[PDB]
Amino acid sequence: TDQATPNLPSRDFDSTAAFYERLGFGIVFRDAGWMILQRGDLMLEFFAHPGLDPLASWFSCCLRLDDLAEFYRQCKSVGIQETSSGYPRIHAPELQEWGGTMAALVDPDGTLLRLIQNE
Amino acid sequence: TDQATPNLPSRDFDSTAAFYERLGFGIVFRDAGWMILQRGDLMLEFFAHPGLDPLASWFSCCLRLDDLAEFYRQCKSVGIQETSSGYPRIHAPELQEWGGTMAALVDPDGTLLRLIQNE
Repeated sequence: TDQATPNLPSRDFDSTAAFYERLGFGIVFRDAGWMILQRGDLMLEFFAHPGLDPLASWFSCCLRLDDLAEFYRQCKSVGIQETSSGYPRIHAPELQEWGGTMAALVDPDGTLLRLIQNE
Repeated sequence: TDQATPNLPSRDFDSTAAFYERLGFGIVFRDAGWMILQRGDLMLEFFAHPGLDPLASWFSCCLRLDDLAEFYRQCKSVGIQETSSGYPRIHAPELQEWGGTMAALVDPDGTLLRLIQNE
């Protein structure tokens, strides 16, 4: 079926790939400049962006899930730090100003993945 | 169901919205700092990025469609230029180096939308 997937930057496909495999994602494809991961219907696509600054990055995306808790349980179990400085880190699910519950995830490359709880 | 959606920038929600509406997309949600457009199962999300350079931007995403042809018929019929310079523009479907047929669409902020045929 029709569907739009994001394109996120990676300073090293190996690390990226390694980091997402621990969450349930795997490799659907991997070229020298393009890699695709996937966990269930969640599919993310990366591209090489060597000249990127993880601290000045504005890249992000949403992961609207049916069970944010479970998925957050995993991020913790895989050892992602629950700090408020540096990357990668996670912030527990908090009721957002817009009425939705959303947890934050910052991948190895400073990309922000807004974890939202599907309604 | 669990999905992944892109986070694209928007120098002006009005101009953006206008642009996408012509492609069958319609607003699902609109706030002051966040907009969500939808079309069937496709769903993009936008954010305010006034200090963005449409020429130096690296933002993009994939629209894996069941009928790339028709979707491209819309982009054409609504007047999008098929040039190779300037934005917004489009590039006819070309068999990609990875064995897939993909057409390229660039919106008013220089964001690349890879129109790929679903296998």
